[PDB]
Amino acid sequence: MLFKYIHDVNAKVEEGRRYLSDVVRVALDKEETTDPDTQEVTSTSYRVTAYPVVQVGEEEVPYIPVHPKTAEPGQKVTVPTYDVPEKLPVLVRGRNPEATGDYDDHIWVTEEVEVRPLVDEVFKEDEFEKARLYYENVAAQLAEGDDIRHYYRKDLDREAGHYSVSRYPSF
Amino acid sequence: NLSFTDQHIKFWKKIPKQKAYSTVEQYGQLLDYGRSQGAFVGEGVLPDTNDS
Repeated sequence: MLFKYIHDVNAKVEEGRRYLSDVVRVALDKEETTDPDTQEVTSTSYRVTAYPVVQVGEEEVPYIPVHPKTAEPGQKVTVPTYDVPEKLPVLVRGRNPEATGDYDDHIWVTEEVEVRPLVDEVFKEDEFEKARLYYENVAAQLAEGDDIRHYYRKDLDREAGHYSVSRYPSF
Repeated sequence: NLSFTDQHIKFWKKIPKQKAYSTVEQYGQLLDYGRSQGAFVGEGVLPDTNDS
């Protein structure tokens, strides 16, 4: 992971089905396709992703102080580690099959659902700056304090002003 | 006279004429109203954004 970013979302965002966790990780990494016969790269690409992660442990990293603070030559700080979970819980209304009356019929039950990436995009080798802009835009959208809303990319859109093709139903 | 007269000019007398104020003239167009997305959203769901 060339770039990595950890953001803490609020209760309104966590309530959604796409943000069932409380921490979001944004990453940018480079992929290489290797020739099966001999080690020789054939194609290269950059990937921008975003997953809801959960804490699994801790580790020690160098301390980087900010303006008011000052650090020792060998000062270190401990930060948590994150991983992508397989499933996350939800709370949905239900009914008790063996309710004896009118007071124990309606209840709440918990279910597990599959976790899917928030963002998954692929960029070519000669488009590093566009990938960097996309990653920065995702980070800014998360910093604004709401859900990720803009996924538009100019390269993958259909032509504009071609009335003979855009007249067909799209809903 | 074995050649044409003025009455044989048709297109030049019918095309509308507008005065020009510069060697370069500019005008703007509206290509489309939006993209081909979906419109159905759901109860309490924020709709997608769109641009012209």
